[PDB]
Parts: sequence; C-alpha cells; structure tokens
Amino acid sequence: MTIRLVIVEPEGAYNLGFIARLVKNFLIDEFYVVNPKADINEAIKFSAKGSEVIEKMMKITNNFDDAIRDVDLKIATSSIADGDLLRKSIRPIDLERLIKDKKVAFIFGRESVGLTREEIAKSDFLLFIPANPEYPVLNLSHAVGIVLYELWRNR
Amino acid sequence: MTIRLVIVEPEGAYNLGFIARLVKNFLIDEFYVVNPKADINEAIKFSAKGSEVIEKMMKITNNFDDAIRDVDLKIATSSIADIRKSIRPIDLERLIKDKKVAFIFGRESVGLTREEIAKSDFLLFIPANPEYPVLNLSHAVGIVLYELWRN
Ligand SMILES: CSC[C@H]1O[C@@H](n2cnc3c(N)ncnc32)[C@H](O)[C@@H]1O
Repeated sequence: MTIRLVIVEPEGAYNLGFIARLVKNFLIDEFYVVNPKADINEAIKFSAKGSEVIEKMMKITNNFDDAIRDVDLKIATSSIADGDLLRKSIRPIDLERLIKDKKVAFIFGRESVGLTREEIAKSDFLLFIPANPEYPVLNLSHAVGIVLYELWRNR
Repeated sequence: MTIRLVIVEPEGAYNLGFIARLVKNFLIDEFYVVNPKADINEAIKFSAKGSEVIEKMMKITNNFDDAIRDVDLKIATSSIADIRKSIRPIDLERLIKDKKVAFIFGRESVGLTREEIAKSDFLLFIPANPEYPVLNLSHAVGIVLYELWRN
C-alpha cells in the first residue's frame, strides 16, 4: 500500500507548507503538486523544519494527468455531499477496504473552487469528510490532515 | 455532552483563525483562548465562516484555571517530542460519554506546561511518524475535532 498525495493548483503558501509538514507527519510516499500558484519559497517557512519535503521530495507537474499516472486508484475529495457523483461517493469509513494492497492517489483541489467536474470524472471515487452539514467546507490543509490521519487512526 | 476547546497562548494568527473555522466545521460548544499572543484581528482573515466563532463564542482568559472551570474531564494533547497511560483520539468516545470535557492544546513553540499537565485527567497523542510526531497546532485540533464528530 503506497500513498501519493496530489494537490491541484494550491493557492496559499501556508496551505502548501502545512501539507508538506503533514507528508512527513504521516510518511506519505509521494507528493505531487499540479501547477502551484502559491509562492514555494514562502511555503517552506510552514513545512517541517529540516525535512526538505518541498525542496527535494515534492514533484511539480504541469497538468492533472501527469500527477495521476501509475497508480491503481484515484480518490478525489470534495466538500459537497452529492447521479454519477453519488455513484462514486465514499466516506472515510470506506477507505481501509478500498486502498488495501493498492497504490492510491489522494487528490485535493483548489482553495478557491475545488476540483473541476472533469478532474472528478477522471477519478475513481469522491471522498466527503463528514462535518457540520451547514458548514462542511474545511480549509485545504486541514482536510488533508484528516484524511492522512484516517490512514493512521489505529496507529 | 458538551465540548470546550481550550487553546493556550496561541502565537500564529493563521492557527487561531484556522481553529475558529474548525470550531464551526465540527460544532464545538465552547471555545476559550488563554493569553493569546496572535493578533486576533489578523486571525479573522483565516477564519472563513468561523469569524462568528471569534466574534461571539471565543472567551479570552488571562490564566489557565479560568479556562477549565466547570467541566468533568480535562484532556491535553501533546506528543512524544514533548512528553504513560497516554490515550489516542480513538479512545475518546468511551471516556467522554455524558461528560463536559475540555480539550486543551498548547502554545506552538513550547511543550505543555507543568500546570497544564497537572490539571489534565488524560494526555492525548495523535498517532504519527515517530521521527516527526509533532503536528501543527491547528491540524492537531482538526484531527481531534474530526474524531469527536466521526463518533
Ligand atoms: C476549501 S476546499 C479545498 C479542498 O479541500 C478539500 N475539502 C474541503 N472540505 C472537505 C470535506 N468536507 N470533505 C472532503 N474534502 C474537503 C477538497 O479537496 C477541496 O477541493
């Protein structure tokens, strides 16, 4: 079981840095970032001190397709709890069974607008993190940390 | 029953704002902040719909005792970088059933204080990389709140 974190066009340096820290906290295997908008130099200040996750490990790609090659499963995320989208909808309780023995890309979208409908169409599953139904939209890095933690919660 | 989040001496405006957002995301009942160092005005920029949490809900104290009054259980989060009988977030549901609980998180750049430890009924660690076990404050908060909500 191998985990690739894919962050699509992150906008905030704090988010990018905080995600990089989480990659070390949770021993993520691969860290890909599509066309980052955030200033990488600024992001480094929020990453795990001495870790070089941004500097060395992080792989930048130009487009979505180059970040989702060579995996078994693509799990997109959304703050909207949804047809085709219901059909691919999952929850955190589902993850353990689905990712067993697989190389999985966990894909997160833009702070402004999320993932596009086509990015979701290209993904196998669409994960929603349960939260207040009246305000379920989590900040990007906090969503990432919750998902990564779910890979660790029985330690 | 009811859950009070207690954040001691937060330094980062981003962390404070992010925490306020999470309070709304996960319907935390009470929210206290002890001697904040962060600029609360700047923190609002990071709070999104949690701005109302900062406005109306957030209580500021100048000492720790005042932030942990009138609860049944105090649970402080730390890590092995800082600190047995420690617990994990999956243990929470059994411990807190039918109780008013304060969840205490400390200032980012320092370990739990002796006071915080003395006052705490349980010490909670988030399962993580032993070489890099320290989560950023607001991300630790989000994980714990998430587990409470999941339950
Ligand atoms: C603020 S939205 C930015 C990104 O965070 C993730 N996200 C935010 N909230 C949630 C949620 N409740 N469930 C799943 N993903 C989320 C999604 O990847 C989204 O594209």
